[PDB]
Amino acid sequence: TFSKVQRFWESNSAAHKEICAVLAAVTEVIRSQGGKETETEYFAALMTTMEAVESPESLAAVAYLLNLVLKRVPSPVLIKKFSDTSKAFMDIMSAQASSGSTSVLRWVLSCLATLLRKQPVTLQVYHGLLSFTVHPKPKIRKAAQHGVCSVLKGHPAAISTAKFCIQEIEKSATTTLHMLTLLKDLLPCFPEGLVKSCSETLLRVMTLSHVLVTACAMQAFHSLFHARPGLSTLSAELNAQIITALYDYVPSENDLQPLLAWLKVMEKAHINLVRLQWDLGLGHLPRFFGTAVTCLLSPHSQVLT
Amino acid sequence: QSVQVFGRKKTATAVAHCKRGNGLIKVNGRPLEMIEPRTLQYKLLEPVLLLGKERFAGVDIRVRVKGGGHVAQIYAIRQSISKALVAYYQKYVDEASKKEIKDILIQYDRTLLVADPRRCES
RNA sequence: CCACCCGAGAUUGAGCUAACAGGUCUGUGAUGCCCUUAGAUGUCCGGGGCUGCACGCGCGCUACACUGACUGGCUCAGCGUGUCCUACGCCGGCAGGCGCGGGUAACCCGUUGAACCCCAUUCGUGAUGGGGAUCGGGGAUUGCAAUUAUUCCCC
Repeated sequence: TFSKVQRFWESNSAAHKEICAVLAAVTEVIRSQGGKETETEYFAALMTTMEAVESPESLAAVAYLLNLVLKRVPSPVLIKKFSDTSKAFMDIMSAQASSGSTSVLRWVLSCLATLLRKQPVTLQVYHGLLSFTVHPKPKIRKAAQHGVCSVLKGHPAAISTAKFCIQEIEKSATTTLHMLTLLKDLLPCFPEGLVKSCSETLLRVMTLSHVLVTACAMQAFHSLFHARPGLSTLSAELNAQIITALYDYVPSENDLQPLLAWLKVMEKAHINLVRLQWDLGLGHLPRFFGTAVTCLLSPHSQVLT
Repeated sequence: QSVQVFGRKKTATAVAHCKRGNGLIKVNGRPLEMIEPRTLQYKLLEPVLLLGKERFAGVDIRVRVKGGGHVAQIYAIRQSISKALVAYYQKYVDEASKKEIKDILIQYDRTLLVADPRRCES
């Protein structure tokens, strides 16, 4: 059972739309390797091609097939030979990072994400996945971000990525948007102390006035308050601190891009204060209502509405 | 414990962040005497020379400037510094000092608080 | 607008292709004339020209400099673009070549690292180092082709 690598190797739009191609049938019947789904004998047999060969459109094709087949839960076998997969995949990772190809790295990162979602060295694999968010390629970076999001939402590994993201905030100006996307997609699944540290560091980057990073990190505020986090993830006193700390900017009066989402994020935050402890939420409400009544004086009808 | 204001001229926008300090006035990591049009230097010391260093004793102010040219950036710098001091004295100091400083600045010049509405037209 | 009470009736029957200037456009005549080895521009091939220059009438660019020219350093934009826009390294005096990546694009060019302007050096009122035309040599790209200089670089 071979030549599916040669099937995906051809890239012509006449053959992608066929039912026999990798679009539909590989997702259904190719997973049943030998009549039973699934066997990684294909995976273990393609070691001789994925080692010491750097030929394009064959490494990428087998990476695509591995990414498509790996999702059909061979979970005890995955737990058994996770060490072999991790070692083979990290040497492939180092070789491709030294070489500089995109498609092979993108799909091996995707199937690495599937592997880590299905399952000490696991922490090493997690940092191996995590290190390529600041990678400049938009296809590598988006795949790595989506993979980290799928791994975390599908947690003992939140501490490492929270500390990491804080750290490349602290060293770093165009990767700031990418790690702010990481915060927007990963803030709810953090513990309370790390939520506090990320919030403090996010106000430290609120000290700057670049419109993109400020807008996307207050969108990360919107993401964290939108999910209605639990008590262990966000406490009432920390939420009170970050709602009394966010009063210090109020862009101007009529900026109309951060003002609407601003009233949205204090809306969601005060909802969370009321949901956690209703009397304290009602106690912190009057300053919000006073500032809202003040910002009905804006010349823009959208702010008013 | 800190305030954040902006000041615009034509296209140049200078954002000023003010806090409890030790008497240092900083723009883009450079001292205010270290801005390359030294011919137009006394325009950007106008809050300091008008108001003295005595009331700038415990103020830390940072200004970051985007866009514009050179002269428009300088006017944005002085406008942003002045609005930062006014908002700081609004939020953390009494109101009499606010109206006194505003009266001095308005009787000196009008552009240093309110911005020129005119910009480049199509 | 819907449904219902009461009520005989909460709607049962009669009358009203033609008109347009509202738009706009290529069908009918056995239609009148004039032409038809005098092809209503006959197809193709090769080479030229469209730039040629005494002169008038006019749009523009560069200038006649000291509020300036040269050299070095400094620091600031926006409207827009791109599968030709280019990032990086090497070979290069310089135009440019070579190996490599991103971008079918608020992502990569690009924090668009712009020019005037500012600060220092030399010049010192003369066809001057202002001004650059016109010429003489070389080199490199674009393109089947640059000779009647396509363009750019260097004396």
